[PDB]
Amino acid sequence: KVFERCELARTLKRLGMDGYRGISLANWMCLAKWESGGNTRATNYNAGDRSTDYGIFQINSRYWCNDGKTPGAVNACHLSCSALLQDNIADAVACAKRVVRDPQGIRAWVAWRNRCQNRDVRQYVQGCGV
Repeated sequence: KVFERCELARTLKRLGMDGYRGISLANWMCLAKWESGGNTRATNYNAGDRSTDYGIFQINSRYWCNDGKTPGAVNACHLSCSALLQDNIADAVACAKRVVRDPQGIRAWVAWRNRCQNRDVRQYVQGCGV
């Protein structure tokens, strides 16, 4: 599924992402936008370390989900990476919350650092009623 902007904002808000561990909804929106364009079936293979990024937040298989083919990987979210490719983003959100409970918080994703940190992210939620 490829989310429309405000549709995603409300979806994430209902799933409890607004202010989760101090992270605003606009920050999550900026993350999804830059990670996959709001595409839940997006995947990115990393030939360098044999891992794959899955779903709307492009969560990596080395540490977060199990895909069975990533060498010496772990599964901190306790999900099959397949769960991160569903149209329903509930499991992906559950895993994104798990990611940010670690020390780095939202900084876990480098794309957030590159395109969202210290930027005007208000534009992502304006007019969405969130």
